[PDB]
Amino acid sequence: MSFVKETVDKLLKGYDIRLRPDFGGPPVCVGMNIDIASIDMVSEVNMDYTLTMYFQQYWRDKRLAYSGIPLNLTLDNRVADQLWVPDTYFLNDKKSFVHGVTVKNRMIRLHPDGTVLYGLRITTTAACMMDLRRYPLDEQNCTLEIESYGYTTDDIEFYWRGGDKAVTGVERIELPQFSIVEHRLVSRNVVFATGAYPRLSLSFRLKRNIGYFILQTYMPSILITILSWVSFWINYDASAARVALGITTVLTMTTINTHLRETLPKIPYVKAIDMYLMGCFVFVFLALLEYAFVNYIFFGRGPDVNAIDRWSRIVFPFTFSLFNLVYWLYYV
Amino acid sequence: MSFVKETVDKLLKGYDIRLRPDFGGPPVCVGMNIDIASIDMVSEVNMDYTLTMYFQQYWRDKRLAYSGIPLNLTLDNRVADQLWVPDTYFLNDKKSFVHGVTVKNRMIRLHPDGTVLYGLRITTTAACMMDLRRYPLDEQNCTLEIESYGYTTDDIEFYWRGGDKAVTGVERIELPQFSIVEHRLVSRNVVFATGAYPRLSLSFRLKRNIGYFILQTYMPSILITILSWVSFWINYDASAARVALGITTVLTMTTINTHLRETLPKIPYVKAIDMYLMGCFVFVFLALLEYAFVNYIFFGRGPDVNAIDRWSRIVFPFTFSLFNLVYWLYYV
Amino acid sequence: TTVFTRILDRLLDGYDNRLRPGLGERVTEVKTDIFVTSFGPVSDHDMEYTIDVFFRQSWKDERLKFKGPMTVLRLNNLMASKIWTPDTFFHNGKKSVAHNMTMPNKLLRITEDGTLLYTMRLTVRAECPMHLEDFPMDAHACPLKFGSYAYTRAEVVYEWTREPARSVVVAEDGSRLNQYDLLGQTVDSGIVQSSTGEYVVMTTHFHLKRKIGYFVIQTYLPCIMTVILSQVSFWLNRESVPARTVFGVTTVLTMTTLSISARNSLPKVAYATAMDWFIAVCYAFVFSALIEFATVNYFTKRGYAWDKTFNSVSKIDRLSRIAFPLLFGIFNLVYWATYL
Amino acid sequence: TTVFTRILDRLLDGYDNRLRPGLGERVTEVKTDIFVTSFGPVSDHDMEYTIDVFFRQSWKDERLKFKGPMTVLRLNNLMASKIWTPDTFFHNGKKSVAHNMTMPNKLLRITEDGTLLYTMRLTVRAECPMHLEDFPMDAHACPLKFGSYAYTRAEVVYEWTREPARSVVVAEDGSRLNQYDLLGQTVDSGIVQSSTGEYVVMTTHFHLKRKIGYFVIQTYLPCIMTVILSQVSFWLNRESVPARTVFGVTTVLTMTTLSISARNSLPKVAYATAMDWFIAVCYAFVFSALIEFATVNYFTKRGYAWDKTFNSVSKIDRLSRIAFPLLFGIFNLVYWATYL
Amino acid sequence: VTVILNNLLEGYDNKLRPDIGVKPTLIHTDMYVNSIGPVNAINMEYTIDIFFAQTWYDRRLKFNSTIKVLRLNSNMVGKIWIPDTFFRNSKKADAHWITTPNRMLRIWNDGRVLYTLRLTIDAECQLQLHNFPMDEHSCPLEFSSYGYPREEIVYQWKRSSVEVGDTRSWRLYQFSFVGLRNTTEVVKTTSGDYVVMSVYFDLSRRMGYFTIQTYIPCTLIVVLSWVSFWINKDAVPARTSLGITTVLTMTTLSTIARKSLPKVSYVTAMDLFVSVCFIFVFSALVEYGTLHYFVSNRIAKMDSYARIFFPTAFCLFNLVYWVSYLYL
Amino acid sequence: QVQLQESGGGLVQKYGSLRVSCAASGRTFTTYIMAWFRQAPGKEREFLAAMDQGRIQYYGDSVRGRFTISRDYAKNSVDLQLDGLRPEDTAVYYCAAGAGFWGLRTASSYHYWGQGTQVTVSS
Ligand SMILES: *[C@@H]1O[C@H](CO)[C@@H](O[C@@H]2O[C@H](CO)[C@@H](O[C@@H]3O[C@H](CO[C@H]4O[C@H](CO[C@H]5O[C@H](CO)[C@@H](O)[C@H](O)[C@@H]5O)[C@@H](O)[C@H](O[C@H]5O[C@H](CO)[C@@H](O)[C@H](O)[C@@H]5O)[C@@H]4O)[C@@H](O)[C@H](O[C@H]4O[C@H](CO)[C@@H](O)[C@H](O)[C@@H]4O[C@H]4O[C@H](CO)[C@@H](O)[C@H](O)[C@@H]4O[C@H]4O[C@H](CO)[C@@H](O)[C@H](O)[C@@H]4O)[C@@H]3O)[C@H](O)[C@H]2NC(C)=O)[C@H](O)[C@H]1NC(C)=O
Ligand SMILES: CCCCCCCC(=O)OC[C@H](COP(=O)(O)O[C@@H]1[C@H](O)[C@H](O)[C@@H](OP(=O)(O)O)[C@H](OP(=O)(O)O)[C@H]1O)OC(=O)CCCCCCC
Ligand SMILES: CCCCCCCC(=O)OC[C@H](COP(=O)(O)O[C@@H]1[C@H](O)[C@H](O)[C@@H](OP(=O)(O)O)[C@H](OP(=O)(O)O)[C@H]1O)OC(=O)CCCCCCC
Ligand SMILES: *[C@@H]1O[C@H](CO)[C@@H](O[C@@H]2O[C@H](CO)[C@@H](O)[C@H](O)[C@H]2NC(C)=O)[C@H](O)[C@H]1NC(C)=O
Ligand SMILES: *[C@@H]1O[C@H](CO)[C@@H](O)[C@H](O)[C@H]1NC(C)=O
Ligand SMILES: [Cl-]
Ligand SMILES: [Cl-]
Ligand SMILES: [Cl-]
Repeated sequence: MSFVKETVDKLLKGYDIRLRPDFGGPPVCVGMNIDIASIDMVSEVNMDYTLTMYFQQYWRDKRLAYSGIPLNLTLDNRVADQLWVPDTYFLNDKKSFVHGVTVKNRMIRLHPDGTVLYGLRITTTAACMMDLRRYPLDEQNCTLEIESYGYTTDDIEFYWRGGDKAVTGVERIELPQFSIVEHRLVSRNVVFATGAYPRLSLSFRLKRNIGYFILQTYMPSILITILSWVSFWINYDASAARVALGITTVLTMTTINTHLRETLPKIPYVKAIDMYLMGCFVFVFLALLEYAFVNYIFFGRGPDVNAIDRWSRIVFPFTFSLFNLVYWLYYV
Repeated sequence: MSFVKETVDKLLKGYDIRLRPDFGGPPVCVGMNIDIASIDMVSEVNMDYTLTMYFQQYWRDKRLAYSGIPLNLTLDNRVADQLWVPDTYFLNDKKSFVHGVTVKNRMIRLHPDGTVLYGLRITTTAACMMDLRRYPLDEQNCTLEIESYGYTTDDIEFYWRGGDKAVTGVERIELPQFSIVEHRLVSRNVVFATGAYPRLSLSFRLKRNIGYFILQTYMPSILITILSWVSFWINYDASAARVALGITTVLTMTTINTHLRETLPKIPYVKAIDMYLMGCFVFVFLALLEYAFVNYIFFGRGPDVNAIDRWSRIVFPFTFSLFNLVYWLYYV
Repeated sequence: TTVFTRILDRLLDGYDNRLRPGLGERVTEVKTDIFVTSFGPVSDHDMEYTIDVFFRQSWKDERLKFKGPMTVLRLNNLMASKIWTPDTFFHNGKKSVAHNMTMPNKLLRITEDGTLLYTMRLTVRAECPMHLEDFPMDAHACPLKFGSYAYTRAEVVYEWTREPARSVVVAEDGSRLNQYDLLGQTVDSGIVQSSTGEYVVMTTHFHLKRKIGYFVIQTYLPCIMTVILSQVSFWLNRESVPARTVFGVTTVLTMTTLSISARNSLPKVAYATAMDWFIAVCYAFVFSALIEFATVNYFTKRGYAWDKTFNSVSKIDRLSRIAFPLLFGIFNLVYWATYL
Repeated sequence: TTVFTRILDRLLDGYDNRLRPGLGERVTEVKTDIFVTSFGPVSDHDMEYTIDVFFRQSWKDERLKFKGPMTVLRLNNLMASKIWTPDTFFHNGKKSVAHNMTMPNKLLRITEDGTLLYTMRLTVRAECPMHLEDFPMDAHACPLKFGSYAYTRAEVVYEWTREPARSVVVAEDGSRLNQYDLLGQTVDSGIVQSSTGEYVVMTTHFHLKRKIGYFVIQTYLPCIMTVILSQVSFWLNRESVPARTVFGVTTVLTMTTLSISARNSLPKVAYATAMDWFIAVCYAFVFSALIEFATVNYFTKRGYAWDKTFNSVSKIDRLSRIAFPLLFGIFNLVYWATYL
Repeated sequence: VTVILNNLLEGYDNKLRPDIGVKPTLIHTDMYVNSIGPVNAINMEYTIDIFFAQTWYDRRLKFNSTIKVLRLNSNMVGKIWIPDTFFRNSKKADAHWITTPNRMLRIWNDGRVLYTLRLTIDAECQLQLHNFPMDEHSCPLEFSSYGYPREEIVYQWKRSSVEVGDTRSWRLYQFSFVGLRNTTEVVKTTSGDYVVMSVYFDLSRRMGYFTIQTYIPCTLIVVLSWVSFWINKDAVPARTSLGITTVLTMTTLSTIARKSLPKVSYVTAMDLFVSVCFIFVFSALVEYGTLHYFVSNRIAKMDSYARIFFPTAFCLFNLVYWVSYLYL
Repeated sequence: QVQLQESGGGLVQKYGSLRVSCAASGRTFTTYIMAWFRQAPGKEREFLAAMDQGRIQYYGDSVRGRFTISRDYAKNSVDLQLDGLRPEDTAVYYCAAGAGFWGLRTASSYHYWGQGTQVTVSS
């Protein structure tokens, strides 16, 4: 320990954190691999997802090179504040923090050849704008931009260390509502007014599970559209019966549709779920108008009636069945 | 700037911030003026209001007196950590923060005679207990207590700098729901177990706007109450109509209170809006017992009926109109 | 690389970051530039909007002149705290965030002439006073005002780097707007007079326009269908008192529910929005569609229906089958042409 | 004031704030005084309460003696960090806040004898376990336990400054409770045994009584008026089957809605409250009313009403009009006298 | 003691773990569960408040004296080497700083260090919500060194590893604390092999609350629809209104049940019960529709069979339901 | 009905100073922007000054440093302190108040307009 103490003490003496490695020369290549702990919540209302990961950075700093110690020195994480580390930032994050119990979740592992391994445990709320025109049968593509703030491509270079295996742990993620179809890694350059900057992009193609929405939303909407057909087997004289039965279906369809928008942002377009609820409402509304037409013909035009009922008992179950065929094939 | 650099260095050389100005002598007179930016949100649920202001303090420190330079040295806000500042705090404040973008919102402006102008931009969520007995026709009085924590009246004195004109921007405030009738500036001493401390109180007399509540609860209560009278124009033998009409209005009156009780804290007393809803529910309930009385008479007491209907077609509209007149005159 | 270390030691030696450049000698001129990475969502309840920007500031500090191999020192954001930087704050900012994940999102570049570029990544929540009188067909000019907190106009003046219209740039991909459309922005400069002196204020007004698609689906259509639904009872025989009573009663109950939940998207303003008038008129139609039946039932002498003497079709019913649909259509043309 | 600078420089010269006063000589005795500036609201969902106190502590440190012009030094709270202070913590404290606007809300006073007074302004959120069996007619004794974290009773003991009843003072105007009433408090010391040793624990039980006013208006009155509403169907003719069925159906559903909404005001505990039994009984009366009409409709031979052979008023109706109102009144007397 | 403390920290390098080039640092851990907070099934989290105690030997902290133990507050904690123990399944974890940092540090003369601190942890406890609300869970709490692999830091329990309190002041409303077990393993990551210590708390849900809110109200709606069977035939506005209003009520009741669960794609036990209850209320309205049409245009005794089968079929389902889930 | 009545002066000797005023009625313009416009004969409306709710003053280039705008929020009025007048300043001065959409310098962004106080400068 006496010799290891001397080695670490002499490295930090004269070390200049204000200057990146090879300040006047070639860019310092920074390798990044991510181990994803879990994706917590994917909010359509807030248009963001919360992600926990073990963010690790790799770079060689010849100033931090030591010999005579055949070990990889895992220094206490309080030394990270005395060393140059890349100014990596996530462009599309809203709120982020590094966990700090029982200490700050950092690691510094020096290597004899001067390499620095820098692991951070970060919970990130990243912005993910979602196109909800096929909701809930939609596939979402949420990204995570990784960029250098102050260092241009002349100063720093980012690569996914390990290639396509740089990001791990995705296969273990179990979102309650979604399913991670795949992920991919993109390395490119982004140009701003202040120069060109390297960018790493991690993106997941989320696929929404339809199972929950079938029971909660789709199935009750179908049954109510069937109960509205019960009135077609009711005598036309039962005004207080069919109208009471007919109206309640109309009110429920309005209630179901207007109580579903609460859990969603105020997007100014019709989703796939809204198109279906509107489709059922039209059949339900015409079911109530079917009796209003019969009650008008029998009494208002008294001075055929049963034909409309028999005709309704076939076309209404047929058109709605036809409606499901067009709807589901167009969306699945 | 070389001369100015020397002068500021001399002020902070040997400067002891642990000791107030004139530590062994007369109390330091601290003048306070407030430039209110906005009043964010008044919540009855949390019994608090949020306030954003340009809080400023004034005091003369002879140790910070500089000659030769005819200018008022505005220094960087990081110099406030090296100067004595009053331990001013807000007694009824729950959650306060000084804004820190792009830097911490502070100003230190030394003046050659030794005066120190020390301004903060503060957002304060202060407690304001409310008397919701006359809600929503109520005037609230939300204050802001300003006090010194450690220094008694023997070591510090608080006065409003500029008298009644020490608080500005109140006229520019436009609360969507309330209306600032006036404001008062109070200077007084408060005795605790550890001595008497100076206190400044800034109080606002907010007045609620009844316009929103008329469109939200008062008008639907009236129309539903008017709706229940339609059963007075229906033949008594129409059981399925008058009962359904009467019962529905009874439910809605209870239902309307649901969309109103959740918007307020669980206070144990009766509000002025509850008095109206209880008043409307009595009429709606009686308009239903009027039919049950008629139905029992014609059927359970058969072996005048229309008299009760016609009598109720005038008494109920007249009594409810009288009920509003008594209610509104008392509360307005 | 001790050559560049000596330069940084030389610059900060005898450097007082408590004094602005040219203190007591001239006016410090700060040239600013804004790149909107994403214009965040607009909150109607809090009357605030979120913006995510690269706040670039440029100014000349002659104390930071150097001669070296490199003309521009692309330094670390740690160096920023050791150098005088302007104390820019946002006048209407509510609660802003200066991101520092994984490091402080700041850059500092010192060209050899002494010019400094000092850009930061900020998320700003700003107050946008909204006149919700034509809601939901309303547009707002949400401002974004900033200036020196401590230094007066005589000490620090702000300026736009490029032409004012070109010194605020919005990224095409970054637009976190759900129910609004960003028409554009006007860039301006002004002056404020506080109790502490004059202050130059840089302002940017973003011209948002609310998209009406959401409210048509969720509020206007249910109100329109309820009015049509209530008028279905005009085609029912008068001898069906229970049926037409349920028709009128349920629709009035429905309208009351819509009239209450329609305010949940707005702060409790004391005036009436353009949507409130539509609900009020729809309430008038649905309420009157039951008074119309309350009048037909008053003149329904018989109780048995057609299959003796039978009731005639109400003259009120025949007219209500035309006047009520017609007036509502006329009202719709007047209402929509007024606001669109 | 160079004289008082020398005194402070002398006091902290060689002061070791890692060692409690009288280390190895005696037991550091700390006198605790609490002034509750406001007793904050009580959150049953979190089973905790808020409280805003001037947490005062006094002890004696011989290293802090002086002979100066004045007998008490009212120093800035900065001095606290350089001086040993007790490591007091709240055993049931969930998430407390030490206030900082505009400076750290602390005071430190050193008398020439060596005694220190060190008060802090805190917003303590302490756990208050509750037994909601009698809800809402229930009372609670919310505790406030505190003591040293690191120092056992052989090193740091606590005692109240004045008499235990007169060491916790609640401000006369400082009550932020809405549905509770603060019925005084009891103050007691104690000893806690743990895996590291015995610790002195100061305890304070604030006695709260829930005010029943809110729940009578929102729960008991709607339930009572629902039971009365169902019994109206006992006064209707047996021939109006749809009208009386609507009565029973509506009231049963109304009871169900009141049942669920009532539980929304409480943590989802796994036992029935007192308010639950009242809802269950009120459900039984409403349910039995529709059971009664099911019997009346069963023994209804004819489907036409009196204005031939007409139906007679059911004997079940006559007793229902007397039994049901009387039994419900009996239950109310038994239920209310049971708790009140 | 002032002399002893200055001797220890002089020449002390807290960046280096004890025996950095010699042995793995053996760390003994003890946990005292002060309380277990509410179990949030929506976010799959639970809160726990503990007194986390770690013991290890640092030869640099050996002193020869007659006092034999140094008892210190949190001031000394930052001056010496402290294990970087974090919590792997932690979403949000906090220390306590009121009125001071809730930390304790004791140093014996032989170098043994005891470091106790108070923690509030929102550990991530993945829940298989099948059999809800008759489900049971075993919530884990993992911790390990963040940067020190198994060749540098080893964790080991003690004889009294986990100690629980009264278990009555705990905020376990829907669950009951039933079990507790401690494990140890080595998990391979990109940075190396790390020794992981995991505490398992066994929690079983109490079904009483959901019976009040869901099962009882749903059952009574099933009985409510049966009332239309005893209602005399030809009362079309009576039974039809009764039939539809139960289905409408069941839809609202179905939504309320899901409000306590995340939007999972698998059918929970409660959802099956509501789905079955939705069938009975639907069957009653269909039953009257079939009877009405045939009469208006043996089968006519369908009311008599309905008064027998429906009260019995629902009972038959209850026997199967309340056995496959409650037991087996 | 909202009224923006403008007072002040109509004639002034060259080199003098004038103080036009404008009192609003029927609506509080605390949250709006109150501005001053002038329209010389045979010319378009020229923006002069405007003060927002945050007391921020915007001036036209030709009148910067001469004309000072100042609102009285309590009295719901805006006053322009004309100074250093020239014969070229002879025009009709207008008082405007509006939200400021697309504007704050555009005459089409103000909804409420005043009547127009003629000002004449003679040498
Ligand atoms: C992005 O920017 C933000 C904003 O700048 C960064 O957030 C800051 O992060 C830093 C670094 O972690 C923090 O500094 C340390 O804080 C700890 C913890 O206390 C602070 O935080 C508490 C709450 O933290 C929780 O929430 C925050 C978010 O709100 C979260 O970030 C955090 O992880 C956690 O979840 C507060 O409650 C606490 O306030 C209390 O204490 C204040 C004084 O500290 C007081 O003013 C308040 O009124 C209140 O009572 C406080 O803000 C500190 O413990 C730590 O200080 C110790 O360690 C540093 C070295 O790291 C050392 O220099 C200090 O001197 C100190 O060490 C002394 O004390 C130790 C503990 O007793 C002891 O072990 C040491 O031995 C040492 O004692 C020795 O010296 C003293 C004299 O100094 C002597 O008396 C003794 O005898 C002995 O010899 C740091 O202050 C910031 O607090 C935090 N700020 C905010 C607003 O969050 C964020 O990290 C950035 N992110 C990135 C990615 O860059
Ligand atoms: C909210 C509007 C309220 C308007 C209230 C208006 C109240 C008002 O003035 O009603 C009178 C009358 C009602 O006539 P309506 O057709 O409703 O009722 C007939 C009328 O009573 C005849 O006199 C009866 O015949 P008779 O006696 O045996 O010969 C006939 O029965 P029968 O022949 O089967 O036996 C009844 O059905 O209305 C109008 O003439 C048009 C008014 C249009 C008004 C404007 C409508 C838009
Ligand atoms: C919840 C308890 C339920 C108990 C259910 C008990 C059900 C039960 O056993 O009912 C039988 C009978 C029905 O009473 P109810 O008056 O309703 O029925 C009359 C009865 O059937 C007569 O016999 C009929 O006349 P009759 O044959 O031609 O001469 C008469 O027809 P009509 O003359 O109109 O043409 C019917 O209306 O009620 C009792 O004996 C007192 C019950 C007191 C019950 C008191 C309950 C508090
Ligand atoms: C220090 O770390 C390096 C890098 O991880 C280790 O070198 C790797 O060792 C593994 C196992 O033998 C090989 O599969 C890799 O190919 C090596 N990589 C390189 C770049 O050499 C090294 O063994 C570690 N040192 C110690 C003492 O464990
Ligand atoms: C768990 O704790 C017990 C003591 O409670 C101990 O005997 C055992 O070794 C620990 N570890 C395992 C894996 O059981
Ligand atoms: Cl938006
Ligand atoms: Cl309370
Ligand atoms: Cl729980």
